[PDB]
Amino acid sequence: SNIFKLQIDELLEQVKLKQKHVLKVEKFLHKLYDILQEIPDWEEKSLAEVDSFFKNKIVSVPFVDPKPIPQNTNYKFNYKKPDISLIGSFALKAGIYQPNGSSIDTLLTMPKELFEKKDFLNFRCLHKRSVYLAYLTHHLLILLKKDKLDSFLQLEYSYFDNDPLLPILRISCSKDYNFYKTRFSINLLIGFPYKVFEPKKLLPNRNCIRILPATPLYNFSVLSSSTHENYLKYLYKTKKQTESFVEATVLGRLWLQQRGFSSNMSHSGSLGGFGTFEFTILMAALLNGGGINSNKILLHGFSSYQLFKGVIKYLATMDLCHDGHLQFHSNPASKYIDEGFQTPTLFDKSTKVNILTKMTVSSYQILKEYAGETLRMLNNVVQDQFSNIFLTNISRFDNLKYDLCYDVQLPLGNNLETSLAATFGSMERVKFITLENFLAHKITNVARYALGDRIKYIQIEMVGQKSDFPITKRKVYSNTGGNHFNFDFVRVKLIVNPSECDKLVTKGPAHSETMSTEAAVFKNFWGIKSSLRRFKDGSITHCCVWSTSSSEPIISSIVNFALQKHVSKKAQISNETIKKFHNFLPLPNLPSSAKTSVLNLSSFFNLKKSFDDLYKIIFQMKLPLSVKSILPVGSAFRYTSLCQPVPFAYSDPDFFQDVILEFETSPKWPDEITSLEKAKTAFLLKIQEELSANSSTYRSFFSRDESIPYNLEIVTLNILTPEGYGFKFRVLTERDEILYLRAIANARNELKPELEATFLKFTAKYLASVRHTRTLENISHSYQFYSPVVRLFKRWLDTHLLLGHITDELAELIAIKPFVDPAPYFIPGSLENGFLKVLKFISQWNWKDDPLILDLVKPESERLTLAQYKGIQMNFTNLRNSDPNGTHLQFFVASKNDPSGILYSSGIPLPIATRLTALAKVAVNLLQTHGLNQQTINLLFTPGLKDYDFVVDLRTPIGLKSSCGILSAPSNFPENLNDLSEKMDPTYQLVKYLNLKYKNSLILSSRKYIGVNGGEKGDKNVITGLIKPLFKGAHKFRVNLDCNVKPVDDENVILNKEAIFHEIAAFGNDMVINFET
Amino acid sequence: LSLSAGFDWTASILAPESVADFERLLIGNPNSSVVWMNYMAFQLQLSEIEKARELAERALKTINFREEAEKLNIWIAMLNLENTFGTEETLEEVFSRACQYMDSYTIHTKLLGIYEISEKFDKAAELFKATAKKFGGEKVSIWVSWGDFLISHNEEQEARTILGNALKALP
Amino acid sequence: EDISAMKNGFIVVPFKLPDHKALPASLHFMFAKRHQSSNSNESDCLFLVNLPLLSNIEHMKKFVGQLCGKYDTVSHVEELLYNDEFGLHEVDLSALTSDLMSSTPRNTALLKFVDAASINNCWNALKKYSNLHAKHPNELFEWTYTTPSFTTFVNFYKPLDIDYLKEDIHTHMAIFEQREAQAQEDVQSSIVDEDGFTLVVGKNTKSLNSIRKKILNKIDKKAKKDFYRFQVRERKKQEI
Amino acid sequence: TSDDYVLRIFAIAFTRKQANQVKRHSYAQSSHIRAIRKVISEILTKEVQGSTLAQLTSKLIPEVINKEIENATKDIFPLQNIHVRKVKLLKQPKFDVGALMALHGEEKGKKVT
Ligand SMILES: Nc1ncnc2c1ncn2[C@@H]1O[C@H](COP(=O)(O)OP(=O)(O)OP(=O)(O)O)[C@@H](O)[C@H]1O
Ligand SMILES: [Mg+2]
Repeated sequence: SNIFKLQIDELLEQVKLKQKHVLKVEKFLHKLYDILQEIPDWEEKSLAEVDSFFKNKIVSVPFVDPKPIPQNTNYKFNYKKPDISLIGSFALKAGIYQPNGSSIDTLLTMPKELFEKKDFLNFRCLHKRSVYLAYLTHHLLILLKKDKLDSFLQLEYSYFDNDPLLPILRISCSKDYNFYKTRFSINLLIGFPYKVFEPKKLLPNRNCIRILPATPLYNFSVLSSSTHENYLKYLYKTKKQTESFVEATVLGRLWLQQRGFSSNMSHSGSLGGFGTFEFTILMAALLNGGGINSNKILLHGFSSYQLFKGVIKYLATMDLCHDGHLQFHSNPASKYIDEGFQTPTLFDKSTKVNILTKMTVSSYQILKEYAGETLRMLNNVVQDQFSNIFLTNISRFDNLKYDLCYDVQLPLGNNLETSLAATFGSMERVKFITLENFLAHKITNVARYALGDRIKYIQIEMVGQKSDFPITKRKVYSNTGGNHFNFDFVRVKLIVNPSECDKLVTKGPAHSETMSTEAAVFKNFWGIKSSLRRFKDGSITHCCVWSTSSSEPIISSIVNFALQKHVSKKAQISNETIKKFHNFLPLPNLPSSAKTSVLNLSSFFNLKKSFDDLYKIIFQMKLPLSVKSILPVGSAFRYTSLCQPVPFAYSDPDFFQDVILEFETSPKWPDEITSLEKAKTAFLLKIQEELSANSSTYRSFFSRDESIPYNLEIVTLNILTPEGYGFKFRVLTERDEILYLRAIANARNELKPELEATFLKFTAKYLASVRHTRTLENISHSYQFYSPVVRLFKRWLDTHLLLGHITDELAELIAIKPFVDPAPYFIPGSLENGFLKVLKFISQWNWKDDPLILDLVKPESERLTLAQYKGIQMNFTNLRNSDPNGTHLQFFVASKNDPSGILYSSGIPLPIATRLTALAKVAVNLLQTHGLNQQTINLLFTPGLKDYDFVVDLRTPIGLKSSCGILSAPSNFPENLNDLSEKMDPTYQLVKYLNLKYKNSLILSSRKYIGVNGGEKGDKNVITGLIKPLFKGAHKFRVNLDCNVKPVDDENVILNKEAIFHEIAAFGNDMVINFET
Repeated sequence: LSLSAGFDWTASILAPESVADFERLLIGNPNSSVVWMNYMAFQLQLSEIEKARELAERALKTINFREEAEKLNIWIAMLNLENTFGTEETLEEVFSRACQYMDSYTIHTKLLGIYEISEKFDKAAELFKATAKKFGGEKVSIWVSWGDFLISHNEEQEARTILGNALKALP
Repeated sequence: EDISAMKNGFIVVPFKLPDHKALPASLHFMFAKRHQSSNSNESDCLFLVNLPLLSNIEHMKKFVGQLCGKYDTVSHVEELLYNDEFGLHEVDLSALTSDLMSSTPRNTALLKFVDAASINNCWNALKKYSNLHAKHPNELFEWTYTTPSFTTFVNFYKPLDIDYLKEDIHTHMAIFEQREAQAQEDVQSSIVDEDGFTLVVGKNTKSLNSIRKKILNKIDKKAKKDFYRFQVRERKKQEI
Repeated sequence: TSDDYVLRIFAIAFTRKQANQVKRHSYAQSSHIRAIRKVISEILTKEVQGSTLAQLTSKLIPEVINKEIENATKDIFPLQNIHVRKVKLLKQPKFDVGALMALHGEEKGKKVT
């Protein structure tokens, strides 16, 4: 906790505004306040008279829509001096330094005498306010010219909290009174006096616009404008009572900003409505109660962390929209009512206002999940969470912050279609002041109803909406809008639910003799797509049926249909980003592959069943030792193999799934290492011999394995299952482990590190591998999208020639980071969302100074404890102490299955590691510069190939893409099993064998998966090289040089690049085609 | 177009006068004992004996195990390091550790020269007696090197005695 | 090209290289030196540096023969020692784990001859064969890069011969049981030193070597704080 | 288990007489019983911790566990009729439908009109 307190203080001082810039601003506004009092009074005017008065002036009255007409504007207008005042954060001295800039709110109270008691009807007051703002702007303009400040101050109108009904004047300073360096902008709020209109008549339920339907937004606009100083006085008291208020207020403001929240209006569509002011009020509501029993939830003695946590905990758990709300008094204890108003509510009974009218239900719902999300983080004790809570921005990319994004291009967008516009109607104008406010609600309702349980959180955003317009125009002007609609296009962002997202029916109400209300609306909503169906359960319910595709999710179809039917039949809904990513995933050559959803793992289940049949056979076979256990360890068993397994497609590298065979403990094993290997084979001979006789349908052959350095006697049995699958068998013996340890002990000291590497590979292949596949198999079930994203990620590595060195295991452990540690983001729920998060992590991950340690546990036992965690942390520090630069080891990936962390990341040359970081940085930078679009994503998946010193073009005789089961095909295994080679791609073994020879001089890389990344025929592959710096230059001749060189002088040689070209050319034989240097 | 990143070979994407310069040099020159010795000597000049020892262990591991000549330089530097700035115990530890890894007789020779250079003649005489007892029966050089030392220090009679012992032990 | 010898004594021995379609007079050079070592098996050898790819004895046999014809010298190459292209044979894991069945630079190998008359004859040719590049590079030899071993190495994905594998297991186990049987008797046979000390060998121990390895690998609680008059007296001293 | 299944196992074993034994009985001293009991507890703990419930039940059917116990306890005291007497399931994790389907190796209705 003490670490947290010091961290908080370090943050506060860093963001603390510099007091000199405070004085610079107070010097101005005080002088500005003199200007305002200079402004002369005015007499009563009619709308005709004021129109003439402003007819020729540069200033234009920014009237609110609908503009007053001569008939209804019989009431007059007049301007008097206001009661100037300063409100907002700067009043409470709780502001902070913002690089983008802050805002100084100055409230101008219109005198009461400029009102009638019934001015709160039919926009009467809003009109009176608009002109009064207009009169100030003109006279302020000339007086600004008189004092010669007009040189560096720019004047424009804008909307307060993006409220169209509340235009305001904004003062900003371009580059003595110049406050540009202060990065502040003054905003002149024209608010009404307190209690001018009976607040009872302005309650949300009532109506104030004659046309009856209620007008919560319009009611909020006037009533809030009349209550500004009151909330300043209320907040001011609390800051006195509790000494911890201000630093509590800043923290929330910091937290809110990172999550892309603000006090700006949300009904228009942008995410917001929960800003510092509301976060500030919500404490003052809690500091005077908060519970159902009205008991205090926050004490004035609470420190900064305690106040902050209480509010976050309050939002996370108690509900304010559907069931229950909080009411308090500014001027009486705060109490949580059970009854709910179905909208985010926080009354202020003293003032009869609802502070959360600007909050949308969709926005409010998301705010909880962030509240609930951090509250788990905040209670976390094992890992520090300060950096994630406060010092990380999730709102930079919507796609990282939202699983699926759809952009709907509405028709006729210089005014919107007449048909759609007629839907706006008079009634909804009263309910919804602007069309944008209305249309956002139309989209979210139908989008919310149609997707149903398929989604968790939905946001509808009016892209390209402005809020500030020049003084010469009355309302905002959009290039597409033409003053009609302040937006360009609407983007639908969704947080999908992986469990039910791919459900092929949308269930509905159950059938009954009389059509129920819930049943009726369902039939109306989906129309023809609606059908009444029966299942094999025996149930009869209305439901509509869709079709999966291996290109797009079912959601894409639903929203496309859903919007066009009700919103407008000319809408164009498109998500090309998601579609291309789905395509990049290899498509299996199985029946009905195109209709398979990427969340389907059925291809893997068939392989497991194929294993199970062989699994029974081995047990009942009689051997000198009983079979202790047969453990599958192959890639396809953990849903991480790149291309789905396909029957008989034996050209794929991952075709032969390894399986570990362990016999009962016996004391008779050979004591020597080679004899142990040959003992293990002898069983595989007997297993092979007996298997042939009892089940001649299967076929078998032997192959050597050389992964384990210097253990050259290991032999494996390959079993070819008639279902069309391959398995490799290897025997694990208890004596096997201790024989290595004996080898390290007896080795000379210089050689002990080398033997340790050999042991490291072994424990990676036999011992640790079993634990990995078990943990990754189970955990994948809760994280549905893990199998696709990790495969597509492995694809991405291969295109850039990295899977040759990055052991496949390291690929999974990196790819699972966004899932087990989603903070500050959400769990990936879509293929685009998951893959980028893997790239975002690698980009920002500093592997020399930060270790990566993962809690391979399902979502909330088997979590890491404090002692284990401090143990792994100590390992890294001990390691970096000996290896500060990280040359020998680059990636520290550890878990319970490997506390050491070096098992899955040893031997990677530093150049390759930097590339995975460098490429990740380049990728994310590209997304920031150019948004996710078809062109950008194509770049992500094409290899540069220019940085490598020399490029050798390599080609196979036959196209393998069919033989890899990759649908752009064999149906039985060849009779003579020697033929298996003739449809294989040996480049991966060529590179592996080359690297050893030129380990000290060259780093060669090649595409392991040729079928996927080898062109249309899957037969084009490339060997790219690199020369180490020492041998790039000339070197004196010595025996220990140990590299292929050419002479220049008596004791000088240079790398014989031309010779190395042949030796590469020798291996490929016919395969090598073209060389580049 | 394509995503392309320059191949970064000092992890930057993530004469020598500073730690950064020496560490930067070792990136491309892990097998050069001279760079390691220069970095070690830089720390010793900075009075960072504890750090200078720590670099020595890294040099012993980082240098390729085949580069015996480079390794021999590192161990010799450590022998000079402990002799000049260390105590008797730590020097013995490095010395005993040194004989474990490399040719045992050679390290006896190097520590013996180090004592003569440092003018620790009293310790130098003793280490001959240990060196000659272990290797005198096989190496004529130790006896000759002893006779040089005794003659150089004006002990002719002791040289005659050592020559008699040399004949007794040698084949 | 004018160079014929490195000043440290390594004679350059240039060759011409094959022609292949992918790369449309590229040369590969070897640096050789006479090797001197009292060890008999390493005697009569030629030390070599920067050997061509996958160079087995057969490749040399072609080369030494191609040298023999041009310079009418009789030289027979016996074998190629310490030829480990890929570092696969640095550490003999069999030797480390036990003594039974295994009693035991880079880019270089030792080239042994049958007799001294052969090696000096071959060396004198190597001096001549060096001079050619300065004068007549065109007659330089050609490394085939292809031999029966090369073909076997290339064919990575080849099933092993089940008939061969069974016979390898059979002889290997038959030897091991004999060695295991021979040792286990020696440990438990009443070993006696010359001075009448009987070694202590436990039951179930198998090899004298393991006994040696175990050896290499490998009052205060009974003292009473107050038993003698000085101890209590010392306790009396500290008590006051 | 590795699945967060908390389970209890009961293992039962009996002493036996050697081939050439002449004594009527084959009682084992308590020092052997506590030694054997310690080994049996270790083996059960090792297997279940290093396994899933689905994997664990795959161990029970061939009774490889009983064979492992016998070899471990062979040095201490010869035994017979070694069995896993019972397996109790105390607690279960949150139910995961996704796993349940995978262990067992969706479907459309028929238009009713
Ligand atoms: N939701 C709301 N309901 C009622 N009054 C509001 C609301 N939001 C703002 N106000 C009034 O507007 C004044 C200024 O609003 P604003 O949101 O800019 O305040 P702030 O907390 O100072 O902002 P900032 O985040 O820019 O520092 C507040 O002091 C309050 O008088
Ligand atoms: Mg503000």
